[PDB]
Amino acid sequence: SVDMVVKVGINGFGRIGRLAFRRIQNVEGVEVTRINDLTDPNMLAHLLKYDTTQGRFDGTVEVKEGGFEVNGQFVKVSAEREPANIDWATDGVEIVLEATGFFASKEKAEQHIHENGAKKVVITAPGGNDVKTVVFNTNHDILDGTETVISGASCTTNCLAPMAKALQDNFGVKQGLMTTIHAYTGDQMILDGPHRGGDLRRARAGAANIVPNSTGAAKAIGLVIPELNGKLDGAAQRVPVPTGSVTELVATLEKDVTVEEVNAAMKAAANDSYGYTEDPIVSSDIVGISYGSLFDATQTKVQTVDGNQLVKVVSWYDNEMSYTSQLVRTLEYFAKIAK
Amino acid sequence: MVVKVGINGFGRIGRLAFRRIQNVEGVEVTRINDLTDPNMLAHLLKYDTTQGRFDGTVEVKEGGFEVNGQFVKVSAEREPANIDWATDGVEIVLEATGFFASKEKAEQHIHENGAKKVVITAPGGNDVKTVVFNTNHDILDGTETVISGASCTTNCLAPMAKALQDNFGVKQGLMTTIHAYTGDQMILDGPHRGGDLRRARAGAANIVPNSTGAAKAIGLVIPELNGKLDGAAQRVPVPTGSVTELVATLEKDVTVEEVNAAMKAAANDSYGYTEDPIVSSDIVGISYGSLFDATQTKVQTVDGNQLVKVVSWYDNEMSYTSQLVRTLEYFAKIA
Amino acid sequence: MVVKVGINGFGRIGRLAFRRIQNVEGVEVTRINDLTDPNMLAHLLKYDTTQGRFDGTVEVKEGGFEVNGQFVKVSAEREPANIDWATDGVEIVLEATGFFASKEKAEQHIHENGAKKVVITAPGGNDVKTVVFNTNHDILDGTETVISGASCTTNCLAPMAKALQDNFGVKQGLMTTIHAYTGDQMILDGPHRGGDLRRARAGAANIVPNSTGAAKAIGLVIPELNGKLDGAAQRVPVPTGSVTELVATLEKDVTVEEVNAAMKAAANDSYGYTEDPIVSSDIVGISYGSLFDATQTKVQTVDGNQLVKVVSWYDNEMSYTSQLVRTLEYFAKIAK
Amino acid sequence: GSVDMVVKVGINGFGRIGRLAFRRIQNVEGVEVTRINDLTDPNMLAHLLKYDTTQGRFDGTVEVKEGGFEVNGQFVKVSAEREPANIDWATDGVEIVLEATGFFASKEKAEQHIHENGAKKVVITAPGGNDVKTVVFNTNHDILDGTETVISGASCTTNCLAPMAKALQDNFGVKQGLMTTIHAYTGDQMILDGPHRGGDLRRARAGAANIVPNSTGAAKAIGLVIPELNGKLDGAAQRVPVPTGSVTELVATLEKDVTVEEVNAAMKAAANDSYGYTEDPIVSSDIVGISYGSLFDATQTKVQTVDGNQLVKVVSWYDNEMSYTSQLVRTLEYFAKIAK
Ligand SMILES: NC(=O)c1ccc[n+]([C@@H]2O[C@H](COP(=O)([O-])OP(=O)(O)OC[C@H]3O[C@@H](n4cnc5c(N)ncnc54)[C@H](O)[C@@H]3O)[C@@H](O)[C@H]2O)c1
Ligand SMILES: NC(=O)c1ccc[n+]([C@@H]2O[C@H](COP(=O)([O-])OP(=O)(O)OC[C@H]3O[C@@H](n4cnc5c(N)ncnc54)[C@H](O)[C@@H]3O)[C@@H](O)[C@H]2O)c1
Repeated sequence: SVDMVVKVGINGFGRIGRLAFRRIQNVEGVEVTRINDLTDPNMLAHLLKYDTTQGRFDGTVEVKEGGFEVNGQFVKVSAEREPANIDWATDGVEIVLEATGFFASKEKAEQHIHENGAKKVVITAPGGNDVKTVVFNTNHDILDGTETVISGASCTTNCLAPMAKALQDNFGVKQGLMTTIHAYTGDQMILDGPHRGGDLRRARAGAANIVPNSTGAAKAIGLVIPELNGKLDGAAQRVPVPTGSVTELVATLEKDVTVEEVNAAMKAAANDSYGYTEDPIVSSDIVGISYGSLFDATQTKVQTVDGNQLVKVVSWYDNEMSYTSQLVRTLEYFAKIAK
Repeated sequence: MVVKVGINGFGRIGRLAFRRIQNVEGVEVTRINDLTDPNMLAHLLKYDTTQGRFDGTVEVKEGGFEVNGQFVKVSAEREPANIDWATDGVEIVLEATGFFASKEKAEQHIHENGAKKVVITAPGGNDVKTVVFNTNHDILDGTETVISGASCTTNCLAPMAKALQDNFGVKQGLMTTIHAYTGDQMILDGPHRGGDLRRARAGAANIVPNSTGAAKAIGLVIPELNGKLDGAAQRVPVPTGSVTELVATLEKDVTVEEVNAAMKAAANDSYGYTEDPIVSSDIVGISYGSLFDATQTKVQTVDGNQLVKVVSWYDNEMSYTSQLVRTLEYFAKIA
Repeated sequence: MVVKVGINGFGRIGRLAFRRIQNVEGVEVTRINDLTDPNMLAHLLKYDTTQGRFDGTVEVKEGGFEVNGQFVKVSAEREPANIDWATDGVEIVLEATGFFASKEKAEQHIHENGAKKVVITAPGGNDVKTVVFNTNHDILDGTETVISGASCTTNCLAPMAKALQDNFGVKQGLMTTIHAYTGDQMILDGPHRGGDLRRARAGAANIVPNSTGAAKAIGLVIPELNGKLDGAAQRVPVPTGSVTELVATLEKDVTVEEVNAAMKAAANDSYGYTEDPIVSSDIVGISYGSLFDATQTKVQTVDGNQLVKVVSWYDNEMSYTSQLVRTLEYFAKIAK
Repeated sequence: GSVDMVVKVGINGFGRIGRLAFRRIQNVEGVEVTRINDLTDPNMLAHLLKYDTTQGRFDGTVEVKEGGFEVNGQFVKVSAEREPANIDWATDGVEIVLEATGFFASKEKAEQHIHENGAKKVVITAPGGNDVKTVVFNTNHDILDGTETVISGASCTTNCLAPMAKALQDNFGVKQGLMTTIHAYTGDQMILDGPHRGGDLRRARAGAANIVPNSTGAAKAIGLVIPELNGKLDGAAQRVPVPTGSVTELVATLEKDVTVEEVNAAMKAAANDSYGYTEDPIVSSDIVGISYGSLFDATQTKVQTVDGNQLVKVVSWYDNEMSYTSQLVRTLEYFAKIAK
């Protein structure tokens, strides 16, 4: 009314859930009133306070009965394995951040939406072709607030999208192939063992190998940039850094370009979500950043052979914090326009 | 003559035991039981991040694997009562799932169609003898049904502690194992199912303190040392390969040279001796249960009192596996 | 008045000391010497794999760089005797190269066109006063020409050992530090210039035993413990962050609770206390020289005899540097 | 030209490549190393030969003796001369020198090994200039006629890329392409952030703690090995935290339409002792220590068709240490035998 604060719940207080909670501390229009995971409050409070890659929490965390206090404010913790059994409404939760990795579909996410549950769900991952998929500052205008389940896309999509959109808007994209050189994640095995999803490569020791893997980010780009539907494909190489990633795109364009023209087009597209740098940085320099995507002008190529051009553009992203920053921008916007 | 082994559980220990058994003449694996898709299991047997490519060929066939041109049965039974080990001539089972680590549970393999004996790859409880081969396998009389092969750290610590005890007498001591990360640590910070706030942390990106039971339970293997040793671990970012340091008080005054000589005199197939200044990668894949490193010995004398430091390397994977395979063969043969 | 400082060796310790000096009113850096160019040094100050992006502005200039609006000269002279520190008014040099850590080598900075005093960022031998801030900085009178800030491990071990000695009396002890790899280890197996067959090995892929003098030389810092402590190191694959374990015999019987309480009572800006079950990444960037961890304490009693184990964390980079800069600030203020 | 018909090899520089070449030669019929020259203390070198973090313990025994090593019961002289002109290679029967120091990677510098009491032929373990033929064994070793004095064995990445690019060219024709190698860290990167002597602001960074972009010369120089591809390929690298083992991705346009199945079949048909083929979904640790110069991975192939136009992606693994060493040792033996 005079000071609206929408109540949010987090399902899955993992890497994305905990970092989203950290960022929400500085968002006036939303607050987290309930966390659901599979463990006790002491474990969750400890993992919020201490973070290997993202540093100590900015404030105080104190375990209480049934939850924990953050800077004095109590947050309820439950441990319900089934979303239909989470009584989100008890804590006034209107929007659930679905961050477990197990309910990333329209049908699975709407298990949160019932009389004693929530009203809307933001999936912290691709959610299928039938949910609106949003990269903040690339296509968040597709939201009208009436949606029940939306997707924040993947980390790679949030990196690739502003870069591919800038190529499309300035030069026109014919086709392209992407490789993301990506930090290992919690879905890879720490040492060689049976991967629950049957992936023979994620079965391998993730901090000791270059591990090829599939990704849908390029194949599904049309959900975010319709004019690029079907034009991009890609894959990943997972490598031994615990967070921090980079996306390379090799494309053919509808117009001839120079390296200088490509770089200038990216700089002109820079905003809170898409950064620009000319410094020769490495992955540790992007851990914790707030851009969804950080274009690196030092890696651009335009190769001309017999009058034909291949164009290579490269952008950094902290698959943790870059994605989380985008997710929280989208949540904040969605909450404000919600209906 | 050949000892025919069945392996229940095809994780790290089961797979490496299978690999090691291929190089030990007169021991063979004739059945594997594990709940995982055999296509995943075959791939994990073929390719190993730390232990290298499989020495030979592995193909999935209906009913099991073809390994080096020979069929090996692979089943997926949840209940040991339903594994007809005896069909494949299995006399002894390596119980390496973690789910049957007691006398009563492991004896489920001993049935009308089952095995005769079981070795658990974990502490086994009060009615289960704990054996470190070449330190106390003489305790076996062959009438046992279920025994334990102890833990990887116990197999490293035991011959070193036994040599100190036999030569000089141990009063007390504290152990620290600087230990590779393992599968029970999280790859990245996240809720640990066992409730351990330190195993919850990214295991390949941190020095992680943790508890260990090897020193406090050493009396099961060396009864003279009951209650005399305590210990802890620091888990660090190598994917296999570990080192145990022991600081002890002794009943006799000693010199560094006398300590090193006692260790060399105790060397055997299970307890190696080196004077080369090696590092952890140099012990990946070794078949000693413990490799004493004379370059790290200290004897500190202050005001007539001595603290003694002895250090042994172990591949927490292959050193322990090699010890289990020695114990499997010996236990099966005593009948 | 503000004392002008020079840094020889703009390495891990040199750059982090520079970063901390930005927040110290009593000293300022007016000259850096290394073996490279300003572009390289400015880039390495800006971007730091383990300690994060620089807090402020950095711009390359001719002959140096501008940090937070202030130019600092950068030179490339490999021999200390040839560094004209006096041209930039430098009075005290931080000797942080790793190559000049003795009184005779460090005093080459002190001459008519050089500096007046040197702080070696490392053990510097038995003939230089060796200071762990908040354990023995009172030994300084300001007239010294060369002093040592000791090692990272000494700064971790000293307040912990001193608390045991003050409360209970130490008979003897052995220390192991489980320590991050450093720039002196090889990235991949190859000839180590110092001849160390273990530092020759790939440092981010091995547990690497190594000698350390931190315990054996504790008597330079805590004279009553001279000769009572010895130790060694295991270098392991983290790029910074370390932990020191000490196993000791004491002059009186203790409990775990009494040991932990004595450490808590000794806590100050240099010696922290925690009861949280932390891991090494949690101490990267801290400003304590030593962070005692009560969760790791043991007191083992067997047949009436006790072995006591106490454990303290340290960021071998930022913990040491925070101590070094406290010592430099104090030394500069009392300097004669 | 030894009476006993054994190819006698000298190694200048006992770094990673020199030590692994020595190791490989122990199992090569009719080839032996009879002299090693390196400035380092032989006790350090012997220890590094015995114990190897990524390539395992030496197969046999190594002992220091006066003037050299005894390796598996055989003496090998080890000297420490700074100048090739002062290495009397001929005294140890050495016909061919593996020049692996990085300090003599040109025709006139490497020819300092060829003198009155020196060697007859030199193989440089690096790009070597352009009065120096560049040889990837089993791709273009047919360019040697035996009259050459100094040749180059190219680089590790070139030995990976060459058979893969050659198979595309021979079967389909290459218009242009871009390569990225996701590559193990190497000894020229810093273990922790610090000044890089070569001036590379990215190699200055902690190599086992970062994804590190870097330039590479293999694609731009491919014309030295495959002349018809001169000017057609460019590339770059991402160095990542594994201590050995690398992978090369190539995205190319071709002169005719292809399918994934046709591309993979063409690679399988091109397989030989230097270029392997796999359909197993392996990871980098699985290729450590292999003897192929390049191992094509059919699981990673893409052929993307959009509005009738195709981009083709092909990927090959290599142990940037042992794959390259294996190729160098093949080239050493072959060059020595045609030189006679
Ligand atoms: N880590 C990244 O880089 C990244 C980036 C973008 C998107 N994502 C996506 O975010 C989601 C989570 O990824 P993450 O890396 O944070 O994983 P994570 O493993 O760190 O977190 C998952 C959390 O969910 C909990 N959980 C599992 N099942 C649950 C259940 N039935 N009910 C309640 N809690 C449950 C787990 O205990 C854990 O804390 C995935 O969909 C992932 O694809 C990850
Ligand atoms: N954990 C640590 O890294 C740590 C902690 C405490 C003390 N120290 C000690 O600090 C000192 C530096 O260690 P570091 O880790 O920062 O090493 P470093 O390699 O990061 O830095 C050394 C710097 O000195 C430069 N240099 C080398 N020789 C030089 C010369 N003749 N003249 C001018 N510059 C030269 C180098 O280019 C480099 O920038 C050593 O004495 C070390 O023992 C290190």
